[PDB]
Amino acid sequence: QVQLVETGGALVQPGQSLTLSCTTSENVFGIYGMAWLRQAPGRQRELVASITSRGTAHYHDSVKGRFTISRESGKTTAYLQTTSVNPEDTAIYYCNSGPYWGQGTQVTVS
Amino acid sequence: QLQLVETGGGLVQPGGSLRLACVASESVFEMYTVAWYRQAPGKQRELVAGITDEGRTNYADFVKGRFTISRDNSKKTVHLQMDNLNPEDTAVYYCKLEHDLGYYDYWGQGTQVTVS
Amino acid sequence: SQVQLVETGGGLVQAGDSLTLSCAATGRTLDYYALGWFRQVPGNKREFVAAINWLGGSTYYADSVRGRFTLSRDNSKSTLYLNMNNLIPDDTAVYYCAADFSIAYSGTYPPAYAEYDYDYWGQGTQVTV
Amino acid sequence: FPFVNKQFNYKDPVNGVDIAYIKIPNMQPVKAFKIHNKIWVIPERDTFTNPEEGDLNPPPEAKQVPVSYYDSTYLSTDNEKDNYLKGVTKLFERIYSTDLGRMLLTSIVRGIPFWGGSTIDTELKVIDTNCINVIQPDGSYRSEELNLVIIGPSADIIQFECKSFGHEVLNLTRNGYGSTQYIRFSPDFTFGFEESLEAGKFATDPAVTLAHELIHAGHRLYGIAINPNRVFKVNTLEVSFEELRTFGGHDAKFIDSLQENEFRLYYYNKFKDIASTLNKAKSIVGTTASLQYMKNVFKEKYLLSEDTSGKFSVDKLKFDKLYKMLTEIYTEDNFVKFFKVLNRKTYLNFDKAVFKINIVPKVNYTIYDGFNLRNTNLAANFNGQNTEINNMNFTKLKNFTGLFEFYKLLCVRGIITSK
Ligand SMILES: [Zn+2]
Ligand SMILES: [Zn+2]
Repeated sequence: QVQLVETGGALVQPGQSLTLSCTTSENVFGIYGMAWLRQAPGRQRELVASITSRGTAHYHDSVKGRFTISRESGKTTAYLQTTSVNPEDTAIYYCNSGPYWGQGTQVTVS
Repeated sequence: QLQLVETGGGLVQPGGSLRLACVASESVFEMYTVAWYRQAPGKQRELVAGITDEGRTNYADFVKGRFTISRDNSKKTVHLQMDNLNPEDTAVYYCKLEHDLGYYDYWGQGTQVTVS
Repeated sequence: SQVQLVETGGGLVQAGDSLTLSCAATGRTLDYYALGWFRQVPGNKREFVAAINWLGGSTYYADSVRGRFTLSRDNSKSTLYLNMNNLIPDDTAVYYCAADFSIAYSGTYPPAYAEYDYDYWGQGTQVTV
Repeated sequence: FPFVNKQFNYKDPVNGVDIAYIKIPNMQPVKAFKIHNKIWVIPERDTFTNPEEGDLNPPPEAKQVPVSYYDSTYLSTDNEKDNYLKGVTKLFERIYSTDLGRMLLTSIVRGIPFWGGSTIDTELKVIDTNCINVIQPDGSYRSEELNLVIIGPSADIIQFECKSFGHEVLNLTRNGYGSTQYIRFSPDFTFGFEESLEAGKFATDPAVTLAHELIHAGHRLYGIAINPNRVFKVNTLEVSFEELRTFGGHDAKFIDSLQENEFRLYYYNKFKDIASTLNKAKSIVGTTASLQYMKNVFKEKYLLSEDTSGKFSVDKLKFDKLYKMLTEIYTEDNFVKFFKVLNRKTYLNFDKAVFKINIVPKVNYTIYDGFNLRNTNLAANFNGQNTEINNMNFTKLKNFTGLFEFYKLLCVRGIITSK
């Protein structure tokens, strides 16, 4: 049974910059890719970042620029870095790779 | 199809022990009941010990708990630990893959076991 | 691969007695093959007698001969025997012996019952009662 | 020792047995070859299964799918048909060379479509859509039932598929009955995929694609194919449940465990119902064979248990093993593992390049090694599948579209009203 675990979720000040990590056990990132999806309690599920196994990355228009997703080839852990965070990023962040999902890290702004 | 070769045979003193092993690397190990059969020069090929994919073991009557059949699905190998060998066990042992749906069966070339 | 089939034993007998027809096979293997027997009276269509699968002894008989005709094999000489018992005047016909290859014939799987499934044939022998 | 017992040439004379002109339930007869019991090959462009697709000219460029390739002249010469037949037979042998492929082919051979075409409850009768008409030397037609037809592609050459003629009310591919499967496939073309190294210039072993379609056909012959309405929608175009199950590996886990167990429950009940219909059968129509003969044939197909009174029942553990073999063991990923070849890692790798191949010469492609020939430069690092190292074996016909370079997020589509 494959499993994705994400870490790095905590409190963030608007000036601060965040880094969320997601790791897997069988390296399914090289088969499908990976996706970060964030859900705010008031809003619906939002696809914040996506990247394929080859490295091509796509971002949502809300986070375009201020967000960057990295996978780095043979590595089995993927990172999502954010700079100049704002209230819109208060959400539970879930990791996805094909059919497998993580169980979220909470990110909250002051 | 694939060649099944058994290892671990030979001659031993009466009352000793032996390890037999067949490897079915390229067969779909699951969906088969692996078993060991015994062929004496002029006698018949009689069932000795067979183990299901789950693990349920089956031994014959002339095997009085002195033989133990093991099955590793990770490496798709089957072993047979024979203890307290008697001159009645002198025969060639064959490893058989019996399809659990009865599609077809695989037989090995066998290995000779002699005690004296 | 290819397998040759020869048929011996046909002749004249009297109603009620027994008879045995032999089908000799000269091929590479005969493994995973099914050997069948068919009747043909000059006139009507060639009908099916009975077949086996060789590797796992699966037999099948047509209702015209069930309980009367019996199949038997011999691996000492790679030969097939059809034992026709309690012959009746309606059994007078040309008997052919044929072979079909299928990878599913091992075990309890039933052989084929149609002539078209069988690909290799013999010349046949006449039986008159 | 081989799967095909005969050496076939397209120009061999017909005999009405294994080389003959035939007609499909829906033309004038076409020359076909019976490479094995219940399996036929028609070295023709498929203009017969769908008369609406009897045109081999390419549609307008706007109507063309991005991954498509057209050539109205392919498979028109007798030499092309001979090479097609030989390549299909060689791929069947390569599949048969592996225990997994041999098991799948045995399942296909013994997966005869059920005799559930009678309006009488107690009568076993064949469904005519599961047959073909074979011309006899006599000149008359024979209705012969079969399991599988391999026919060349239609207009879109790389559109490989497995489809079946249907019952007017019954869904034979889903009610456990089964129906004769027709596979659009060609061994003269192959696909190139781009998989990241942990620079993806490798081509697909056509045996893997043929085995993919054979897994589809095995699902559909036992009447357990997933409804083509159950589909994931991808966003960043759709993917059926059937395709994901058929690929296996990690893609098969897109289907929730609960849906898999529901499938298992429903098909357990349907196999029980088929066994009960066999138990309550009293008459049989349209065959030399006896009722008990067809009973035993379908018993061997569905692996039903027979008690000492002749009545049929389904051994639950044997059903579980049969279903797990048909759905979890018969997968594209397992065929990649057995063939020891390089192949797409997910069915969601939509981008393909179209290459021309000739797998018939044994110096190009063998039954045991495919493109990665023994003791050659091609034996290591899958160099036989390298379209640039083994350039003599691949000729680029269509480049990568470049339109599928994004993460595939699958979302199940809900039930929709239909006609
Ligand atoms: Zn259908
Ligand atoms: Zn498919």
